[PDB]
Amino acid sequence: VKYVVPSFSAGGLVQAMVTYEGDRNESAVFVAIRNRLHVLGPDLKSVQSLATGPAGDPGCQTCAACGPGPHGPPGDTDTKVLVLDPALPALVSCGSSLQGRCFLHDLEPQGTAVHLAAPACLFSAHHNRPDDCPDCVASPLGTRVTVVEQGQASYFYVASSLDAAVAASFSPRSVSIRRLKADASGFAPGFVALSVLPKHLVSYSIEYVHSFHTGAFVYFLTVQPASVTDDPSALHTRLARLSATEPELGDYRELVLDCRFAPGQPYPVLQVAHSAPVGAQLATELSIAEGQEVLFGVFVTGKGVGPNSVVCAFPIDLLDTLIDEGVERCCESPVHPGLRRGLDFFQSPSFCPNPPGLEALSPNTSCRHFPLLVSSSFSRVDLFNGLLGPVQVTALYVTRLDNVTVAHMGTMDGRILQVELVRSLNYLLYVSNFSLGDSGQPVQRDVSRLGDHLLFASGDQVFQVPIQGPGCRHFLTCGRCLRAWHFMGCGWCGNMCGQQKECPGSWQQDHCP
Ligand SMILES: *[C@@H]1O[C@H](CO)[C@@H](O[C@@H]2O[C@H](CO)[C@@H](O[C@@H]3O[C@H](CO)[C@@H](O)[C@H](O[C@@H]4O[C@H](CO)[C@@H](O)[C@H](O)[C@@H]4O)[C@@H]3O)[C@H](O)[C@H]2NC(C)=O)[C@H](O)[C@H]1NC(C)=O
Repeated sequence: VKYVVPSFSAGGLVQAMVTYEGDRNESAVFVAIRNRLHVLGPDLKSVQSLATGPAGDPGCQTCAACGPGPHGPPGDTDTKVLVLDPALPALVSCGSSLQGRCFLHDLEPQGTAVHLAAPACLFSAHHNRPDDCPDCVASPLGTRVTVVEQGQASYFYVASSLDAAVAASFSPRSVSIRRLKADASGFAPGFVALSVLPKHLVSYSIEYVHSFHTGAFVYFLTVQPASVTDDPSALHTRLARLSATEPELGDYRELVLDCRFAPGQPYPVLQVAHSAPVGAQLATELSIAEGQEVLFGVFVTGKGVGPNSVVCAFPIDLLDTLIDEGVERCCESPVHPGLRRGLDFFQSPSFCPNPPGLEALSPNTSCRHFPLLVSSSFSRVDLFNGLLGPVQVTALYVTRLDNVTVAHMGTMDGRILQVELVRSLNYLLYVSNFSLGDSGQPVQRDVSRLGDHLLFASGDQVFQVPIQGPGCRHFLTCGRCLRAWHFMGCGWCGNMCGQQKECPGSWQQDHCP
């Protein structure tokens, strides 16, 4: 386990981290702690900082941008969302405080780094009501945001966990699609939204693990109760799919995802997820085409035999097909009976093809025009055949590198494992292990890329790790050098391990003296 020194100490537990790489070779890391946002340059040294709380503090620089104070309740600001809007380009931050409002921070050139212009408060006074708040975006219970450009407008696809206390007034809703106004004063009213019905808010809640935009859709991954009339600890994982091309939630779709250890045993609870295009080797094994986008998920049982963690692969094109087939099953032809529409937490029960709460489909109305849950689940089996054993995976980032696909897995004890993503039987193919300093705190869920390094947080620090694993020069004998994976371009120079270019006449990968 190669020791990795921290690159940045945040002064507090890192709540959120996202990166930016611009067109002009400018880049940045945005790192959020309670009450503070940090901007780092490409060398991961700080260029700027901003006070994001506490609310009703004169020193709160985001709060101050909402105009003459104060704004309440007073309280600490925990950062729930950090997202880039590349169209501007601008960072958007949204906090636990101040009704979940967001702030807009224009990116300005600063050498190879970036600096943020003074914050715009995305909350207009005369525009938000306790019963209707287009600018109430984030929930202290947690929020995922994906930004999609449609023509010359930026839309914010927002999922926010709810309960009764958060929804009472100025509620953020469950799923929404909000247009950011060009004058930076807020989001456009009239946005569309689904949320957990007040009657269900009492006992039913939804966690949002991940969100991403690929092809014509925005996808959210969720953990929630298997059923609305069921123990709120019988949890499972769902994929929610929304149109990325129209700002509408009529055809919102969910699909239950089922990963199992099957040498089988279900691992119903999603811990962390990442999607990425796969290399040719894994593509062949999954029967898809090289470079196809695959959604990878780390699952746990959520509570004897079996690994602590499994990793399942769900190719995006197959998920979309399963969903399309689910729609036809609900809405086509003669529908088979007893097929539920579902999403009872968002809408009234009904059976396909009827609209929520109804027993007939009227001729002026379309079955597909209402949200539905796909009737059968998508089941996959652990790519790693239980080989992660007792390891508790807390973070995941997948990178394609020619034919090879690598998983970079963060652990509960502060390690990174890099493993080739293949269907494994008897052993895992480790590229490299890292330790992140030696607090051994958990690796935080959210992993960012910067150039050819990945950034991971644990505790109050950010670390960088090479995507390709350690340089060839770290292999000190010929056998070791030649044991290195293909993709690294390591070859023995005679007394030295290097790339071809360091010993053009002797570089070889073939055998040892
Ligand atoms: C990166 O990180 C991984 C830590 O999770 C680590 O993986 C573990 O490595 C250890 C040491 O090799 C593995 O322990 C072996 O497991 C199998 C069990 O069948 C055995 O081959 C093996 O042989 C022996 O076990 C004997 C007991 O019968 C023991 O006395 C000997 O000492 C001998 O080791 C070990 O039991 C462990 O299973 C691996 N775990 C997992 C979850 O994969 C990697 O080594 C490390 N990789 C790199 C490239 O750095």
